[PDB]
Amino acid sequence: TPTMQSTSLLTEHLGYPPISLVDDIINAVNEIMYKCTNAMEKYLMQRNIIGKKDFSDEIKIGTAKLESLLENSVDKNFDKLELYVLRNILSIPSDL
Amino acid sequence: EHIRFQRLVQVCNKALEESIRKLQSWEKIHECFPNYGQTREGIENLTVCQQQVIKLWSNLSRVEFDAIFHERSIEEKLNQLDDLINKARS
Repeated sequence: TPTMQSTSLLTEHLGYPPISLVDDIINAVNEIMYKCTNAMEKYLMQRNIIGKKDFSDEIKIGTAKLESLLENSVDKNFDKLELYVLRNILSIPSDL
Repeated sequence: EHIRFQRLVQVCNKALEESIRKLQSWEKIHECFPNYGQTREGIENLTVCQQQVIKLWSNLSRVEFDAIFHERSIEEKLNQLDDLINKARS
């Protein structure tokens, strides 16, 4: 269970603070998330007219709603990932 | 005997698949674009759009996560931590 002692030792072993790995992961997935919502709006806007109606409006608000849903899923799931990793992977048992 | 790097690869992959769940549901993608759905070809565009976005999500996360794991030598470091832990309990 975490202390400055165990984390400092794991830092010496890794070459970096444990949380820098989790940060890289989370920072990477958040960049990918916004690439995906950006590609979705770009794909649909290219195809914003069908028949005779112009859906340019519904597309931008609709993609903004899906991005908010992904932000919440990403936030929920990788908060769990952060906990698990720091408890079961980047951690030293009580043997010390 | 080595389990930690495998836990890491598995939960990372798990977390990624769980995060795009509500993007795989054709019902959520049908209510963010209600009118665009009712159209015949708007359906065809939406369904190909989610396929391509899910693809982009999987391929980029794949490559970027493995790059991180190599940069930080995390597999070696976690293997050595498994060895040290197993050695302590011997």
